[PDB]
Amino acid sequence: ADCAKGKIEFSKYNEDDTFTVKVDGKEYWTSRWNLQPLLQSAQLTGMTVTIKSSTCESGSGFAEVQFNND
Amino acid sequence: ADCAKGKIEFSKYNEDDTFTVKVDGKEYWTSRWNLQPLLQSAQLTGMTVTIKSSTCSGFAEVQFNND
Amino acid sequence: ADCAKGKIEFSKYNEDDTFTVKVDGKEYWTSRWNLQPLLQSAQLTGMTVTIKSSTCESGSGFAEVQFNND
Amino acid sequence: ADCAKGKIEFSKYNEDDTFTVKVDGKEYWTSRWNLQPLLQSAQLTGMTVTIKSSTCESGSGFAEVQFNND
Amino acid sequence: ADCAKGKIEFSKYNEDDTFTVKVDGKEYWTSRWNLQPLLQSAQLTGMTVTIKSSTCESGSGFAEVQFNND
Amino acid sequence: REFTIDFSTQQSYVSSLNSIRTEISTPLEHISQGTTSVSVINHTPPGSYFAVDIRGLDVYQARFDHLRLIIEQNNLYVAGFVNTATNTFYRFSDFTHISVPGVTTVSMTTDSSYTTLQRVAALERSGMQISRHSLVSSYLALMEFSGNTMTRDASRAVLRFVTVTAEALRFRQIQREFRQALSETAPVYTMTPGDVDLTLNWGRISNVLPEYRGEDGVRVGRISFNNISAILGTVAVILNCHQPECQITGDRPVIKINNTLWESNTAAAFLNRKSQFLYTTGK
Repeated sequence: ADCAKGKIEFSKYNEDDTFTVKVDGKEYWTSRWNLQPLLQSAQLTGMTVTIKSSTCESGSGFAEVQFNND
Repeated sequence: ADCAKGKIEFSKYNEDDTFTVKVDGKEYWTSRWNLQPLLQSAQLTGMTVTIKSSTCSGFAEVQFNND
Repeated sequence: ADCAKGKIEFSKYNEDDTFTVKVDGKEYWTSRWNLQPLLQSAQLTGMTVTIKSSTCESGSGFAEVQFNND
Repeated sequence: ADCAKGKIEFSKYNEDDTFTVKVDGKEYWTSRWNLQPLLQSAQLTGMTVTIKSSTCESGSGFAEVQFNND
Repeated sequence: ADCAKGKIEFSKYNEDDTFTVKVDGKEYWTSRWNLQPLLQSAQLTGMTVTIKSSTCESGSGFAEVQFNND
Repeated sequence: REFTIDFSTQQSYVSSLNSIRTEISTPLEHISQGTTSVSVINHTPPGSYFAVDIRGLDVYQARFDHLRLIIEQNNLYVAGFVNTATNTFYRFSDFTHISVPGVTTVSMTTDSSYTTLQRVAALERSGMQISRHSLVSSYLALMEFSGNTMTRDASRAVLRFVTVTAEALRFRQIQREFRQALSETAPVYTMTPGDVDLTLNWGRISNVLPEYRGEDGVRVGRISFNNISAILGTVAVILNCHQPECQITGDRPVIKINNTLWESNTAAAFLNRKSQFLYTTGK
């Protein structure tokens, strides 16, 4: 499901080497290391990201995300 | 064959750690991890990409041109 | 705890495989290589970083940091 | 030898995971993984590169490249 | 010792996979894999870098470098 | 050409700076409102300079009036200072190409860089305080200075005077922040990290702003502008990038990304990373 769509409000590297983003008021974390710089690039450039997961409760995990420009 | 040529309309990191891009109305995916930053860079800076493959599904050859 | 918040004043990689950043007059280090491109990008783009750690003593290590555009 | 000096006219990721750049009208490929993003960023900014190789014909391989400020 | 402090005049990927930068008229190489993108990023943005090493003659190796904003 | 910068009041100070800008630069077509613009320095031959006479350190009084700054016109660098009482031009070592007729030229061993000046001055620009009082102290230090090698107090004086003349000419932000110190309250101006970063990115800003065509934002390294009022409130004069400080590497000034004008080198510097898992495990 599409859990959240919008710009990245903040990102955060976590002590367990997971990575959190806040999108449309909701926070999600990923353990996929490859997503860390990609999400940062998206955050820096104001990409619209779509967090996709089987669970969309804020604080849940994700491993699928779409990147869109304006 | 040149499967698609144009700007990246969207890109997507997938749950199986592959990476999808949409080019000229068609979606393609690659399993090569180093193409993930290369494609996202091309998408952000407006490069024309040419997806190439034996059949035109998955790809692992792509040309990058500044616009 | 939030140890330091601000732009990155400098970063430095040391011979002993630690990566120091200075934020709001205070120096901290990390040996997570994941954080080196993330922190340097944050430095060169002027992101506001929040260094987070259980304890915030000077010269201590960290592996949690939040990234904000402003 | 210094085979080609100039801006990258195109770059290409190859099926065998090598990476090709066209410089001064000639194509060169490298199997050095770390050169892939470094060359692409040079390409996007118009950075001059000098390709160095045993042979300079289009289609030659390289393992050494200088990034210039010209 | 502080060997060199200045902007990166050129960078080079070497055949042995080390990475060379020219700073303040002298060339320095590093085998530290983490430093390759960081050094190119410095060169791209004209960051002042400080090369620190036990020998400072051109052709010396280094593993310690500071990235400055000034 | 000679210009006065009169520190008597905020009015006289801003008027002085505006007159200099009008004479030495031309507004950008796309960053100009009324007579308040980002302006490009008009081309002059290398070695061209203008003189700045310092006035009004004591409000509206004809005293403390023997300090002149020599400013290279193409880049607004301070080449040195003139004691007009002794008719002596103290010239930094990186400006031997600046020749001023009619004065005794003292060629100094000290160069003008902020690295050198901060070292000799034992004073960092980030957090540096400037007041009417310390400008008077700075003036007296420069009038007492003699010899070929800058002293600590002469270096502190030059740091303060360059900030409130050349850097304020470049940056309307520094003009606005510093001018409060000239009011009757006599508060202290403290140079901020953001002020310092502006001064460190002048050349890069100068390369990017001529390309602006009303994008929703401008990003140049650590510098961000979100609208035209932020640009105008921050920047007043830029280099003519048609100068070595304009180009760092490459040949592409800007990339438009999501309606924001980026310095291309900034984007390149965070788009040059390989796959993160491969980076971190490949030690």
